Amino acid sequence: GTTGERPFSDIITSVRYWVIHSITIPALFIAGWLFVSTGLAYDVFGTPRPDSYYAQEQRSIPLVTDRFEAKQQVETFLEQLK
Amino acid sequence: METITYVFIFACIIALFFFAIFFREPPRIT
Amino acid sequence: SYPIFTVRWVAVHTLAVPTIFFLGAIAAMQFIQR
Amino acid sequence: PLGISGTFNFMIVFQAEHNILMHPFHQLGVAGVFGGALFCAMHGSLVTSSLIRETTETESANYGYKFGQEEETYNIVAAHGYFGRLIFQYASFNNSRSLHFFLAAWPVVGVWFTALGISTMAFNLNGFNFNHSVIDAKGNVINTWADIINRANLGMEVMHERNAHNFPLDLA
Amino acid sequence: GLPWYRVHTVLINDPGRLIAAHLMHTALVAGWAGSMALYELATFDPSDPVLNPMWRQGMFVLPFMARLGVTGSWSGWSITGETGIDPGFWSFEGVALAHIVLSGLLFLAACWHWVYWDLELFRDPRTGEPALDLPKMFGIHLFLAGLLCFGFGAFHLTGLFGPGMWVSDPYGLTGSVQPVAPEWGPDGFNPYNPGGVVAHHIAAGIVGIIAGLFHILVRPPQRLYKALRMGNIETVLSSSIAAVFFAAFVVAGTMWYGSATTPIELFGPTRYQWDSSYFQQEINRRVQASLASGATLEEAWSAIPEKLAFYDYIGNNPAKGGLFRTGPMNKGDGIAQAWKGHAVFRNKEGEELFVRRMPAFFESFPVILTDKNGVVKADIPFRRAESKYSFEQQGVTVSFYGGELNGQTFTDPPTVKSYARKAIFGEIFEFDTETLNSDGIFRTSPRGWFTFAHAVFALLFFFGHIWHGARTLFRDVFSGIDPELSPEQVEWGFYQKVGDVTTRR
Amino acid sequence: TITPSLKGFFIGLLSGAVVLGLTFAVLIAISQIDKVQR
Amino acid sequence: GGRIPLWIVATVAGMGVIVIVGLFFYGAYAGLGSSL
Amino acid sequence: RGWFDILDDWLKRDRFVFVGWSGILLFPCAYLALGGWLTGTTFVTSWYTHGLASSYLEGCNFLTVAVSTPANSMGHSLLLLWGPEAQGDFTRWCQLGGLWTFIALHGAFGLIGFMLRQFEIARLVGVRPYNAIAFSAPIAVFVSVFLIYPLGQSSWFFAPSFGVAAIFRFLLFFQGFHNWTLNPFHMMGVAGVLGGALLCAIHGATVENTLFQDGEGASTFRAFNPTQAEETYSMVTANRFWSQIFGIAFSNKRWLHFFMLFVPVTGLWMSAIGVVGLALNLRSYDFISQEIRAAEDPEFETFYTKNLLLNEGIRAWMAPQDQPHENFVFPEEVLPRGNAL
Amino acid sequence: MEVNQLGLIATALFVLVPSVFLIILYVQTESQQ
Amino acid sequence: MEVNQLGLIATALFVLVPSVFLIILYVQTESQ
Amino acid sequence: MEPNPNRQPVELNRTSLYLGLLLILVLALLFSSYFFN
Amino acid sequence: ARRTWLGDILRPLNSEYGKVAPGWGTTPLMAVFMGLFLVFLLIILEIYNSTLILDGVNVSWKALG
Ligand code: CLA
Ligand code: CLA
Ligand code: CLA
Ligand code: CLA
Ligand code: CLA
Ligand SMILES: C=Cc1c(C)c2cc3nc(c4c5[nH]c(cc6nc(cc1[nH]2)C(C)=C6CC)c(C)c5C(=O)[C@@H]4C(=O)OC)[C@@H](CCC(=O)OC/C=C(\C)CCC[C@H](C)CCC[C@H](C)CCCC(C)C)[C@@H]3C
Ligand SMILES: CC1=C(/C=C/C(C)=C/C=C/C(C)=C/C=C/C=C(C)/C=C/C=C(C)/C=C/C2=C(C)CCCC2(C)C)C(C)(C)CCC1
Ligand SMILES: CC1=C(/C=C/C(C)=C/C=C/C(C)=C/C=C/C=C(C)/C=C/C=C(C)/C=C/C2=C(C)CCCC2(C)C)C(C)(C)CCC1
Ligand SMILES: CCCCCCCCCCCCCCCCCC(=O)O
Ligand code: OEX
Ligand SMILES: [Cl-]
Repeated sequence: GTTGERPFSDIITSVRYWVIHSITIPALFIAGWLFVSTGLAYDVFGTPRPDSYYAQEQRSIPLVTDRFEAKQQVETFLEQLK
Repeated sequence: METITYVFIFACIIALFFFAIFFREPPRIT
Repeated sequence: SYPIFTVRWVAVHTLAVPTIFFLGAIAAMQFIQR
Repeated sequence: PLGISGTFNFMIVFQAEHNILMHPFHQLGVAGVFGGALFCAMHGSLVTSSLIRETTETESANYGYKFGQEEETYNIVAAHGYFGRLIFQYASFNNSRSLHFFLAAWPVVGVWFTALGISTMAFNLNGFNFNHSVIDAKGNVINTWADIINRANLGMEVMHERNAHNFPLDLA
Repeated sequence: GLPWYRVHTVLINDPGRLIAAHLMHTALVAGWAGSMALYELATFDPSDPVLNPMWRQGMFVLPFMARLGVTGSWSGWSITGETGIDPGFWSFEGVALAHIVLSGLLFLAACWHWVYWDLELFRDPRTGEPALDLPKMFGIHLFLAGLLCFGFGAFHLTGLFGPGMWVSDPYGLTGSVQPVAPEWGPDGFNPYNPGGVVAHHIAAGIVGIIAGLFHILVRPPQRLYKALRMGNIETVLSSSIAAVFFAAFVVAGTMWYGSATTPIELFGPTRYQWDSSYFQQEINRRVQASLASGATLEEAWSAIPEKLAFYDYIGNNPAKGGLFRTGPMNKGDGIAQAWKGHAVFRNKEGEELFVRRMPAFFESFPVILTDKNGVVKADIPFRRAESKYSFEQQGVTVSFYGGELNGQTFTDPPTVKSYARKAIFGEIFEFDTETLNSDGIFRTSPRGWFTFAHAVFALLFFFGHIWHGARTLFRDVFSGIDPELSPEQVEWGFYQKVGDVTTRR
Repeated sequence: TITPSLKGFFIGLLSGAVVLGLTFAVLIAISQIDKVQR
Repeated sequence: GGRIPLWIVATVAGMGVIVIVGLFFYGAYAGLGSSL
Repeated sequence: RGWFDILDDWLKRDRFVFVGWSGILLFPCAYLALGGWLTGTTFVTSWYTHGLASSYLEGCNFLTVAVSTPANSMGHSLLLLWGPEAQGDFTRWCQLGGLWTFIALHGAFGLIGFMLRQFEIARLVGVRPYNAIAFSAPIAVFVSVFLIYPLGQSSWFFAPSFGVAAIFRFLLFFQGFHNWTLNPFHMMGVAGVLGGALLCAIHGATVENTLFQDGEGASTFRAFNPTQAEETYSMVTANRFWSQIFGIAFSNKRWLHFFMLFVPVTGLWMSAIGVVGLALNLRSYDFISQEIRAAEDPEFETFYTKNLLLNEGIRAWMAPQDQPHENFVFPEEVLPRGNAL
Repeated sequence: MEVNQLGLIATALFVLVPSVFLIILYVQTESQQ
Repeated sequence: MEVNQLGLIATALFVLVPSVFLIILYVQTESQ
Repeated sequence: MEPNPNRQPVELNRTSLYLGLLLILVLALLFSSYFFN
Repeated sequence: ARRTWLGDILRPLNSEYGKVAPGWGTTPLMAVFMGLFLVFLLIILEIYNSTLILDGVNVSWKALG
């Protein structure tokens, strides 16, 4: 029937459980929130901000067109915004 | 020739249906 | 006498911890303006 | 049309005129049919996996079942004990009645929805339209995979029944 | 009785009749090779290796005989186009004949082994039961394989005692059978280095000899014998199938991408050569070099060997075919006769215009003419009424350099359009469509047909690995699970360790 | 001579070894402590 | 043990989902991705 | 009583989530494939590989987010994090499409892991390994579509991207370019998937409507006991029903359930084969005899010629934005268009 | 229509060879019983 | 050689159909 | 020398005949159009 | 069973059916060669893939001259 772990319905109706997790769950929620609200998520992953898909008078896609220079090409495009 | 072939195959399938139904192995119990 | 830290405990939190964090990040996103 | 290529014509034009793929009732239809095939194979393989040895290796195992016998021919507890361990226990059925009801209900309900999809796209309540939903801080459009779908839809639209439209909107 | 899908299981415990069936299979396969070769010889036109090479004629085993050094017919011709050669006995025809004689000989041994199935060699001396010592057999066969692999590399490929193999230049112009020195350095793993192929067979040949010797003398560990069911011949079928589909994926890949062992004069170009304009770059490189040294436009392009120009043509791209478009490439666009010449388009202002080439993905493609910078300057419009770029409005002309139409210019719009439609395919050739009643639709080459077959067979053989592996590891419950399997062994908690009855709580 | 990608190769190769060895060390440790009773 | 009744845990978790997913549909009409 | 056996002891303990030796491969790889998808769809763009937005962070919804394929210019690069393209830079790795290979490759070894797990548990529990065998069809589909197909093409860029709408674009690409609906290997797959769902529904419905009365409640679910010997529904009455309704019925419970394995598994294998052909552009695109007639005879029209006009529209209207590395520029006058539209 | 002339024999053998194989096996099953 | 195209199928079936008849009759003779 | 002990009868029941003929006929019906092309 | 001249000569080679070396035997050594062969295939695969680039190894048709 069972393998000796504590049943879930016993865990989540327990006071100790909710004493820990009413802290851990909101804290994680706020952590992920801050991950975005600080702009850090943009910078870690390289995702364009709404103002940095194109340069002001550009309408070309900054498409990677080289395999081994591809890192340098992305960096070139990103300068053409600064 | 291709028309004849298509119809021929379809006709064989219809004949098979007839034998599959009325000349099946009868299911016998236990 | 049940254990607290199990393989089960790990499988659960291995998924639940990043999920809540990701849900927080995604909720912030609804307030981004262009 | 009552034909094989005619069917495909109907489904390409339906996509151009209704974006059926972005419609959730057709998505439930796919989940009804994909899941039905999944669970068909699952159920077939779990029962086949737990057949009780009744035969030798020179005979088809199918001769281990005689039509109208009273005893089950497989061991549902061994099949439950395999599948409960492949996933976890409470994700596996050991009530055979619940199980076969699940088998009946999943594809039937999925196919209800996809039939209701076609039936309601009949009155032009179409699939989700995210055409140009993402634009940048200046207002440039930022294409997504939905805009790429839209380019495909356009090429079906402009080409279909190529001699039949005199006015700029295909309203039906 | 046995189901139909199990008839051949009567051989599992019958080593002699198993040898008999393996002999029949080998006969049938040798017999196929000889039959296929004779059919290809009977249909092959050797008169133009430049525009009608074997790979345009749907030849499939001819390139494999040529690859290893068989290049000539008893009829006096060679695939390199040399005439009046004397290949000796190992002509195409004598290779075919040998396989047919081998097939006959294998058929007879198969009959003997079927009848005299009950040979004492196959009985275990202690128990009197049929038994094969598979671990030692492996060592024996591996040692043999290694000797053959070593000898193949050391004598055949080097030319020490053998012909060598097909080698060519990078553009497939000057190929021939040559001895090849081993490449022992790191470039010997370069798939485009033929010397690596030599080094591979010498090195791996020695390793197989050494490994074979180990497997003859050293018995398998008890743990592994039991784990891998090494007393069961179906474990060998399972692992053997795995090695074979592994091998089939590799040869599909190298056929498609190309390597030193799949040269383009025997199998045709690769699609990547079209993708990267490989031949067009070389041609342009050459024309520029001719122009630098004062040659005229006509002279620079006339110096372009027609064989190079024919590579720069999409109809030879193996990724332009279809599944049910059957036969040789010639059946589609025709038997190529002559390069028409390099078409050069110019508009009324005298600017040179460039036909946008068709990419392999597109069954059909519009006609768009660009300038050296990529700006559209002419096309063939679909809707006429608001067209800006028609040939008629832009005064597009076409002028030919080299080839059949060298020095000719055309200005009448419908003729200019006709050549622009051909220019999307690359270089323009005159084709004979009458002889074979060609229907005008692109077919794939033997490079394509081989890759398709072997990729498909590899995938299917993966399932065969899974099936026979399952059967080996689960032999004890093939016919059904234990009718006395009690519910405590599958219910949770009874045993600490799953299925281990010694760990009951 | 050791090019940048042969360098990354070894980087990739050491990391794999680390991840794999670390994994088996932990698994062997835990298995030693929490044995089955026979 | 079983202090917090299970129906109450279910109701509060339930509303917590409706709120988060509500927010996600609200954001389809506001801000990034709203066509506006 | 050495270390290998002690580890074996531990990996195979009966616990809430079974681990096994197969777990070593499966659980890291499954979690990483799944984490890569969730991570990419929440945070990572496709701007530099596709010119597309594709994460929640950029404004996409669940239907339009995707982990998109690498740029065409990557060829079939493994795109390892430490490889020459990303050169260990995580951010650039994300921007060049490294998460696509990450997910695809970890996903492939996870699928192996999962099938080894089905083998491992089947052996410990003592049953025949047919569930593992059946799962070969999902594996065949995955490798042929996500790996073999882009390997025959110019690059990974033309593989499916991991996203709802992205997969819809893949469906439509295959119609317009490959005429895949005309491919009899797809048609056999359609029959196996639709035949599977039929068999699933009709077998469930039948069992539930030939139940034996084994309790007194209007809920018939309670009246089953998993250790009972007796069949819980009448195969005899079910056989008579279908024989009289449809002409033929199953009479052998074992054949019935084998056929339920056989039908959808075979159909998926067949569709995998046709995709292998499409890796080479070996399409079932045309019927030659139809084209010869139509070319000579402008009054001749079938649903077959009508569908190729639709394909030709798809190709020309979608190719510029779907294949941006090709710099297709189609002036308005070259676009195929019927009247008015 | 201008169809592949070998389509006919391909189709005939494709039908005949495997059907004949099954008929042979069926009839000799009946004669055992 | 401009031979009759239906000659192949006529020859093929001429051999196959009566040959198969005899093989059917012979196998079910041996299995009883 | 004794006759071979490993020989076995083979069977195809009538239902398997019907199923296989249907499989072949339907395959022919599906593929025939591609053979004529 | 039938004895034959050739059978008598090959007999010793099919006479140790079932014989095993005890315990784990050479398994640890086998594992070492498996490991080397994997790295070896990795290198070969990544050279073909142009993920591993080596001096003097031009993975192109132009490595025929
Ligand atoms: C005396 C023997 C002999 C010789 C010299 C030839 C010679 C030839 N044959 Mg014939 N053939 C033979 C016997 C022979 N054949 C037999 C017995 C059969 C029946 C099976 C055939 C069936 C056959 C076919 C079907 C075909 C040929 C073809 C050919 C030609 C191409 C050979 C080639 O590409 O090989 C290809 C080489 C390989 C496939 C070898 C790969 C071996 C794998 C990689 C090793 C596998 C693992 C290994 C055991 C592990 C080793 C360990 C390592 C460490 C050492 C060549 C003229 C071709 C041709 O043109 O025919 C007209 C062709 O299509 N042959
Ligand atoms: C690996 C195998 C192989 C390969 C790659 C080739 C390659 C080639 N052959 Mg050769 N050939 C082979 C084996 C092979 N052959 C064999 C075994 C024979 C003896 C039958 C021949 C006899 C032969 C002749 C007589 C000729 C060729 C020709 C050719 C060329 C064109 C082929 C073509 O049109 O394909 C067409 C291929 C297809 C339409 C694919 C068929 C796909 C099948 C029907 C699907 C079946 C599905 C199945 C029923 C579903 C069941 C599954 C499930 C429901 C249970 C090409 C270079 C031709 C040529 O140009 O030669 C000069 C030619 O005239 N071949
Ligand atoms: C070296 C390869 C090899 C070998 C020696 C075997 C041998 C065997 N298989 Mg395995 N098998 C293989 C590859 C192999 N298989 C592959 C690649 C697959 C996946 C498709 C399978 C799938 C498979 C299954 C699913 C089953 C077997 C079974 C068997 C056994 C009985 C087969 C029989 O009597 O068929 C008799 C077959 C016929 C009378 C007709 C088959 C005709 C087919 C449909 C098409 C015709 C093929 C064509 C003429 C020639 C081949 C072309 C090409 C391969 C060269 C036998 C030990 C059976 C078994 O386990 O028994 C216990 C079984 O149930 N095999
Ligand atoms: C069993 C689990 C598993 C498996 C099968 C894989 C498999 C893979 N991963 Mg993943 N990975 C895993 C776990 C796993 N990973 C974990 C746990 C993490 C988190 C840390 C990651 C994080 C991760 C990242 C970040 C990336 C991968 C990548 C890859 C791919 C490249 C692997 C490679 O080249 O290794 C090479 C190494 C080996 C194969 C190890 C062999 C070592 C042998 C046994 C002997 C060597 C001896 C050693 C070197 C001696 C040291 C000498 C020293 C003292 C000098 C491959 C698909 C890459 C990818 O997906 O690219 C797209 C990638 O960028 N993985
Ligand atoms: C009547 C309509 C119909 C039907 C029934 C089908 C049926 C099918 N199509 Mg076809 N299709 C159709 C119309 C249809 N098609 C049309 C009109 C087109 C346009 C031309 C296409 C275009 C099309 C394409 C382009 C492709 C198909 C494919 C397929 C097959 C998909 C197999 C499958 O389940 O893959 C699902 C995927 C798998 C089974 C792979 C493994 C999945 C793993 C196990 C996922 C694990 C999930 C993991 C737990 C993480 C989950 C968490 C996450 C969700 C949050 C199947 C035969 C595919 C095919 O043939 O493949 C060979 C394919 O590539 N179809
Ligand atoms: C879209 C269709 C589809 C999906 C999603 C699906 C899913 C699944 N099928 C499974 C099983 C099966 N499938 C079977 C038959 C079939 N399955 C089919 C079609 C599908 N099957 C069809 C049509 C059949 C009929 C032949 C059988 C017979 C089984 C099983 O036994 C097994 C099961 O237990 O079912 C209950 C499960 C395997 C779990 C696993 O590997 O975990 C581990 C997870 C891993 C290793 C991660 C893989 C990651 C993938 C490959 C790449 C990344 C994917 C992204 C994370 C998400 C992308 C989403 C976007 C594309 C939208 C899983 C729930
Ligand atoms: C006896 C003898 C002899 C004779 C011999 C002979 C004469 C031989 C022959 C042989 C042969 C002549 C053989 C051949 C064979 C063939 C084959 C074996 C084939 C196969 C086929 C197949 C297999 C196919 C299949 C298919 C199809 C049909 C379709 C498509 C797909 C596929 C490919 C799958 C001599 C004189 C020497 C001497 C003494 C003894
Ligand atoms: C990639 C990578 C990595 C990894 C990572 C990971 C592993 C991650 C994870 C992550 C995660 C793991 C995530 C998660 C998330 C989650 C989410 C996001 C969820 C959501 C959900 C939802 C939203 C739902 C809802 C609903 C609905 C809607 C309806 C019905 C009901 C329900 C409630 C279900 C690493 C580090 C190695 C490094 C490299 C890279
Ligand atoms: C078989 C198991 C394989 C496990 C492999 C996991 C790989 C671990 C990730 C290591 C990432 C480090 C790469 C970043 C540093 C590269 C810097 C450089 O290229 O010089
Ligand atoms: O018909 Mn059939 O299709 Ca429904 O829209 Mn209007 O119309 Mn016609 O066009 Mn689009
Ligand atoms: Cl109108």
